[PDB]
Amino acid sequence: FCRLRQGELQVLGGALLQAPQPVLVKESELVKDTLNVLLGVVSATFSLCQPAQAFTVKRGVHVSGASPESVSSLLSEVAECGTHYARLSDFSLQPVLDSSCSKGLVF
Amino acid sequence: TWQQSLELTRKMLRDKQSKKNSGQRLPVLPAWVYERPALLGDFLPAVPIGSLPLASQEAAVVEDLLYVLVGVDGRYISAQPLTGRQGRTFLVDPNLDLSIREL
Repeated sequence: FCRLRQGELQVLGGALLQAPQPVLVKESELVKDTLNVLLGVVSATFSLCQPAQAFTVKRGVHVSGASPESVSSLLSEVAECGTHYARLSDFSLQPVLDSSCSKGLVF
Repeated sequence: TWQQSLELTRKMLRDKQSKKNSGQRLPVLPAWVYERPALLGDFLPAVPIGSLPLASQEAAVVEDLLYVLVGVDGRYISAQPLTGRQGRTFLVDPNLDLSIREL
Protein backbone atom coordinates (compact mmCIF):
# COMPACT_ATOMS: atom_id res chain seq x y z
CA PHE A 1 0.00 0.00 0.00
CA CYS A 2 2.70 2.51 1.00
CA ARG A 3 4.87 1.55 -1.96
CA LEU A 4 1.81 2.15 -4.14
CA ARG A 5 1.30 5.56 -2.52
CA GLN A 6 4.96 6.39 -3.09
CA GLY A 7 4.65 5.16 -6.67
CA GLU A 8 1.56 7.31 -7.22
CA LEU A 9 3.45 10.31 -5.86
CA GLN A 10 6.37 9.37 -8.12
CA VAL A 11 4.10 9.04 -11.16
CA LEU A 12 2.68 12.48 -10.36
CA GLY A 13 6.21 13.88 -10.01
CA GLY A 14 7.83 11.95 -12.88
CA ALA A 15 9.47 8.99 -11.07
CA LEU A 16 11.81 11.38 -9.26
CA LEU A 17 13.14 8.95 -6.66
CA GLN A 18 15.63 6.69 -8.49
CA ALA A 19 17.56 5.88 -5.32
CA PRO A 20 14.55 6.67 -3.08
CA GLN A 21 12.82 3.76 -4.79
CA PRO A 22 12.67 1.27 -1.91
CA VAL A 23 16.06 -0.21 -1.14
CA LEU A 24 14.53 -3.49 -0.06
CA VAL A 25 16.00 -3.69 3.44
CA LYS A 26 15.22 -6.65 5.65
CA GLU A 27 14.69 -5.50 9.22
CA SER A 28 17.60 -7.86 9.87
CA GLU A 29 19.66 -6.08 7.20
CA LEU A 30 18.77 -2.69 8.71
CA VAL A 31 19.78 -3.95 12.15
CA LYS A 32 23.05 -5.22 10.68
CA ASP A 33 23.76 -1.83 9.11
CA THR A 34 22.90 -0.24 12.45
CA LEU A 35 25.43 -2.53 14.11
CA ASN A 36 27.88 -1.36 11.45
CA VAL A 37 27.39 2.30 12.31
CA LEU A 38 27.38 1.25 15.97
CA LEU A 39 31.16 1.27 15.62
CA GLY A 40 30.82 4.68 14.02
CA VAL A 41 31.55 2.92 10.73
CA VAL A 42 30.28 3.91 7.28
CA SER A 43 27.56 1.37 6.48
CA ALA A 44 25.98 1.01 3.03
CA THR A 45 23.32 3.52 4.04
CA PHE A 46 25.97 5.10 6.27
CA SER A 47 28.79 5.19 3.71
CA LEU A 48 31.25 8.08 4.10
CA CYS A 49 30.61 9.25 0.55
CA GLN A 50 32.72 11.90 -1.14
CA PRO A 51 30.20 14.66 -0.41
CA ALA A 52 29.31 13.03 2.92
CA GLN A 53 32.49 12.36 4.95
CA ALA A 54 30.09 10.24 6.95
CA PHE A 55 26.78 8.39 6.79
CA THR A 56 25.36 8.60 3.27
CA VAL A 57 22.07 6.81 2.66
CA LYS A 58 21.50 3.80 0.44
CA ARG A 59 18.83 3.61 -2.27
CA GLY A 60 15.95 4.66 -0.05
CA VAL A 61 15.41 1.77 2.37
CA HIS A 62 11.74 1.01 2.86
CA VAL A 63 10.23 -0.05 6.19
CA SER A 64 8.43 -3.20 7.32
CA GLY A 65 5.16 -2.57 5.51
CA ALA A 66 5.97 0.91 4.21
CA SER A 67 7.49 2.84 1.34
CA PRO A 68 10.95 4.41 1.70
CA GLU A 69 9.95 7.98 2.53
CA SER A 70 9.39 7.75 6.31
CA VAL A 71 11.47 4.56 6.59
CA SER A 72 14.58 6.13 5.11
CA SER A 73 13.71 9.40 6.88
CA LEU A 74 14.08 7.74 10.28
CA LEU A 75 17.03 5.90 8.76
CA SER A 76 18.43 9.31 7.79
CA GLU A 77 18.08 10.58 11.34
CA VAL A 78 19.93 7.48 12.53
CA ALA A 79 22.35 8.11 9.65
CA GLU A 80 23.02 11.61 10.93
CA CYS A 81 23.75 9.95 14.27
CA GLY A 82 26.08 7.38 12.69
CA THR A 83 27.73 9.99 10.48
CA HIS A 84 28.42 12.04 13.57
CA TYR A 85 29.76 8.82 15.10
CA ALA A 86 32.17 8.18 12.21
CA ARG A 87 33.42 11.75 12.16
CA LEU A 88 33.53 11.89 15.97
CA SER A 89 35.65 8.73 16.10
CA ASP A 90 38.02 10.41 13.65
CA PHE A 91 38.03 13.47 15.91
CA SER A 92 38.56 11.19 18.93
CA LEU A 93 41.73 10.08 17.20
CA GLN A 94 43.02 13.68 17.11
CA PRO A 95 45.65 13.15 19.86
CA VAL A 96 47.02 9.95 18.33
CA LEU A 97 46.54 11.22 14.77
CA ASP A 98 48.31 14.54 15.45
CA SER A 99 51.56 12.91 16.51
CA SER A 100 53.53 15.83 15.02
CA CYS A 101 51.35 18.42 16.72
CA SER A 102 52.53 22.00 17.26
CA LYS A 103 49.73 22.55 19.80
CA GLY A 104 51.23 20.99 22.93
CA LEU A 105 49.65 18.53 25.31
CA VAL A 106 46.25 20.22 24.83
CA PHE A 107 45.21 18.27 21.74
CA THR B 1 67.78 -6.12 1.91
CA TRP B 2 67.12 -5.99 5.64
CA GLN B 3 69.21 -9.13 6.16
CA GLN B 4 72.05 -7.66 4.10
CA SER B 5 71.90 -4.40 6.05
CA LEU B 6 71.86 -6.26 9.37
CA GLU B 7 74.86 -8.35 8.30
CA LEU B 8 76.67 -5.20 7.16
CA THR B 9 75.88 -3.50 10.48
CA ARG B 10 77.16 -6.49 12.46
CA LYS B 11 80.31 -6.58 10.32
CA MET B 12 80.85 -2.83 10.74
CA LEU B 13 80.35 -3.11 14.50
CA ARG B 14 82.82 -5.99 14.57
CA ASP B 15 85.28 -3.96 12.50
CA LYS B 16 84.99 -0.98 14.85
CA GLN B 17 85.35 -3.24 17.88
CA SER B 18 88.47 -4.81 16.35
CA LYS B 19 89.98 -1.43 15.47
CA LYS B 20 89.28 -0.17 19.01
CA ASN B 21 89.93 -3.34 21.04
CA SER B 22 93.65 -3.72 20.25
CA GLY B 23 93.06 -7.44 19.83
CA GLN B 24 90.37 -7.81 22.50
CA ARG B 25 88.29 -10.85 21.57
CA LEU B 26 84.51 -10.54 21.40
CA PRO B 27 81.80 -13.21 21.43
CA VAL B 28 80.88 -14.55 18.00
CA LEU B 29 77.31 -15.81 17.83
CA PRO B 30 76.51 -18.80 15.61
CA ALA B 31 75.68 -17.27 12.26
CA TRP B 32 72.77 -19.72 11.91
CA VAL B 33 70.72 -17.46 14.22
CA TYR B 34 71.07 -14.47 11.88
CA GLU B 35 71.10 -16.73 8.79
CA ARG B 36 67.83 -18.52 9.67
CA PRO B 37 64.90 -16.43 8.37
CA ALA B 38 62.64 -19.12 9.80
CA LEU B 39 64.20 -18.10 13.14
CA LEU B 40 63.14 -14.46 12.75
CA GLY B 41 60.49 -13.30 15.21
CA ASP B 42 58.66 -10.74 13.09
CA PHE B 43 55.46 -11.46 11.18
CA LEU B 44 56.29 -14.01 8.53
CA PRO B 45 58.45 -11.74 6.27
CA ALA B 46 42.21 -18.19 2.63
CA VAL B 47 38.82 -19.26 1.30
CA PRO B 48 37.55 -16.99 -1.50
CA ILE B 49 36.43 -13.95 0.45
CA GLY B 50 33.59 -13.51 -2.01
CA SER B 51 32.49 -17.12 -1.38
CA LEU B 52 32.97 -17.81 2.34
CA PRO B 53 30.36 -16.53 4.81
CA LEU B 54 31.20 -13.13 6.23
CA ALA B 55 31.32 -14.66 9.71
CA SER B 56 33.29 -17.70 8.52
CA GLN B 57 35.61 -15.46 6.51
CA GLU B 58 36.00 -13.27 9.60
CA ALA B 59 36.90 -16.31 11.72
CA ALA B 60 39.48 -17.45 9.17
CA VAL B 61 40.92 -13.92 9.10
CA VAL B 62 40.96 -13.91 12.92
CA GLU B 63 43.09 -17.05 12.93
CA ASP B 64 45.20 -15.47 10.19
CA LEU B 65 45.78 -12.33 12.27
CA LEU B 66 46.57 -14.35 15.38
CA TYR B 67 49.24 -16.10 13.32
CA VAL B 68 50.53 -12.90 11.71
CA LEU B 69 50.71 -10.99 15.00
CA VAL B 70 52.40 -14.11 16.40
CA GLY B 71 54.92 -14.15 13.56
CA VAL B 72 53.19 -16.36 10.96
CA ASP B 73 51.74 -14.92 7.75
CA GLY B 74 47.98 -15.16 7.98
CA ARG B 75 45.50 -16.61 5.51
CA TYR B 76 43.83 -13.35 4.49
CA ILE B 77 46.08 -10.63 5.96
CA SER B 78 49.79 -11.46 6.07
CA ALA B 79 52.65 -9.16 7.03
CA GLN B 80 55.46 -9.72 4.52
CA PRO B 81 59.21 -8.96 4.44
CA LEU B 82 60.54 -5.47 5.10
CA THR B 83 63.10 -3.94 2.71
CA GLY B 84 65.75 -2.78 5.16
CA ARG B 85 64.66 -1.22 8.44
CA GLN B 86 60.88 -1.48 8.28
CA GLY B 87 57.88 -3.37 9.55
CA ARG B 88 56.27 -6.39 7.97
CA THR B 89 53.93 -5.17 5.25
CA PHE B 90 50.41 -6.54 5.67
CA LEU B 91 48.61 -7.58 2.49
CA VAL B 92 44.96 -8.45 3.07
CA ASP B 93 42.65 -10.38 0.78
CA PRO B 94 40.60 -7.84 -1.22
CA ASN B 95 37.28 -9.75 -1.39
CA LEU B 96 36.54 -9.46 2.34
CA ASP B 97 33.73 -7.41 3.82
CA LEU B 98 34.55 -3.70 3.82
CA SER B 99 34.11 -2.95 7.53
CA ILE B 100 35.49 -6.35 8.57
CA ARG B 101 38.69 -5.87 6.57
CA GLU B 102 38.95 -2.25 7.73
CA LEU B 103 38.75 -3.20 11.41
